[PDB]
Amino acid sequence: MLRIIDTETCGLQGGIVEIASVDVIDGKIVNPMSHLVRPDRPISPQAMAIHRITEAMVADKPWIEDVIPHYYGSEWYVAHNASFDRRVLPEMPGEWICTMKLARRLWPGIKYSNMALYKTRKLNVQTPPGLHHHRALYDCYITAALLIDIMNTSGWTAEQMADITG
Amino acid sequence: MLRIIDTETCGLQGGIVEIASVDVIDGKIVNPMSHLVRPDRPISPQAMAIHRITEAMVADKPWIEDVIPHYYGSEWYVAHNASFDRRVLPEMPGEWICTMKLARRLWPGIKYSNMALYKTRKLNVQTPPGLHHHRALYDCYITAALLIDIMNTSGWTAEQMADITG
DNA sequence: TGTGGATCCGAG
DNA sequence: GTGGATCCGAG
Ligand code: NA
Ligand code: NA
Ligand code: NA
Ligand code: NA
Repeated sequence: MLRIIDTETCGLQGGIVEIASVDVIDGKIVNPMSHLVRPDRPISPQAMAIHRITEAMVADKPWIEDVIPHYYGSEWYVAHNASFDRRVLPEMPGEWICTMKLARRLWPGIKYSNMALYKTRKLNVQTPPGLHHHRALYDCYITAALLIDIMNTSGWTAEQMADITG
Repeated sequence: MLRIIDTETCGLQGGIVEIASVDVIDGKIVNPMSHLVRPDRPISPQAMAIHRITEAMVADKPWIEDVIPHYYGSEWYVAHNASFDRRVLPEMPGEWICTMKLARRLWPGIKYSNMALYKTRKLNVQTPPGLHHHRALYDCYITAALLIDIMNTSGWTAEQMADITG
């Protein structure tokens, strides 16, 4: 089982306003999870412009400390540009896999953003009703759909994608 | 006064075989100096392919230590990619202006070799009789013409230029 | 055959 | 506030 993690934040420096994962078993996506989170800092305007999550939405939510345990249960954590989420999240009990690094080894000379790959690779996932891009669970599905494409194409195991990831 | 310095070396790591310089005063090029130099090391064939200066040509020439002192006594020093000449030469007694950096700043999206600039700017200068690109005294005239044009176009001051260079 | 330096990229 | 990849100048 590979668990894709995505996160929304107050800015590039961190503070968590949302977290989500989907799990990947037998090349299928299952077991969606997502939580709005009460951050440790103001939500930057430039951040708010992106994910559209307001102070009002998170003010009654638990802290990242409180919420993270729900995401335990996985040897492997997959994140697009995993280095970000790795930094801004608290220490996870798995090992990491970055779908950005992998897509660059897999398909050199292309464009390497979550949404760029998804279009380029002409992919189609059953997306969650009612969330736009750069939300939380949405991008997980995009990233997962992209993880599947990547495994199918290369046949890479978990532990191979971990090592490549570095 | 601005002194344009150029150098032909044994390679990218150093080892002078030619120094040369010209001075810019009121947009005119004056006081040419040039010396074939005996390098502290073999002229790699890679470098020699460029400047076409043979071992024979420099066998009975002075060391760079007997010859640099002719080039001291200026407040400013101009070289194209100053950070090369600066590195391969003895500590020079002034302030440095790099025309490569000024060009990148003045004209973005362009190519930035001493000869690319010259052609792009369609500059015309009187180059010493029977020398050649990578001939030393030859590129000093080219770079002086570049400096001159940069100065016409930006109205930058010697001090402004150094600051830019960094 | 190396340096370095800029200069874009990814993540929000 | 930044770390990872490239590309480009000088001989
Ligand atoms: Na993300
Ligand atoms: Na996102
Ligand atoms: Na030079
Ligand atoms: Na030269």
